[PDB]
Amino acid sequence: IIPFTAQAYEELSRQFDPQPLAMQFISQYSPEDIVTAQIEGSSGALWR
Amino acid sequence: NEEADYLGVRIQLRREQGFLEWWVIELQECRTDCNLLPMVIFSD
Amino acid sequence: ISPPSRAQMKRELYNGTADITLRFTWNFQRDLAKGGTVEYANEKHMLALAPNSTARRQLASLLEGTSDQSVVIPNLFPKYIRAPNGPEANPVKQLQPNEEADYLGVRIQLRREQGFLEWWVIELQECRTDCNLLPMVIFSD
Repeated sequence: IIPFTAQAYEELSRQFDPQPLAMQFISQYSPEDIVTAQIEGSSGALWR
Repeated sequence: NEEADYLGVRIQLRREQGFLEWWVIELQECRTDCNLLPMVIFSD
Repeated sequence: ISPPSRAQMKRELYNGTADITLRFTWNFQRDLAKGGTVEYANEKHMLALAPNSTARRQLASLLEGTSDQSVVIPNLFPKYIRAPNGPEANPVKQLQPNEEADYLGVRIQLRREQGFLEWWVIELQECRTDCNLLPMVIFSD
């Protein structure tokens, strides 16, 4: 999990800047707020 | 769409009998997201 | 774990220069009938696994194929824990002065007895009956 930095936050906000409310969500949430969901995908845990 | 604008996800059961049923969560465009899917959580 | 994860986990212990997060979470779920807001008192006692250390080289061979490697985890089993009704399994300091080096010498043994039948016994550096029943203590509040 990566706590998004100020620069990272700017990136996300700019990605969704065209949509006002999309950018709003990101921008309103404080920097080091938006966290990165780097969920693991590899397995080994068998299907049961 | 938030159901059609999330992120294209794929699944791959890896039953390599040696069934050794594993389960990798890939992406429709898996680059390194078969082992590390990078989404985001706008936290509050 | 699997070829995209266990073979990678293997590799880490084999070579891969990384520090496996050995979070020894000591969750202590109590009750709520006698009180205990966040009864579950938990603390992830992490042991960053130094790339190919003595412990990780034992783990290399453990995950290679053999099941006879006593992985030395430097004193990391809290034998005295001042846990309260909050969510923290903080061990008593002074009870265990180093409290990371004064916990209790813990060992690990993967028992892959192909018949890989990968089991996992938590032994002790001085395992008498603590390979099946590790006796620590929780100073409860």
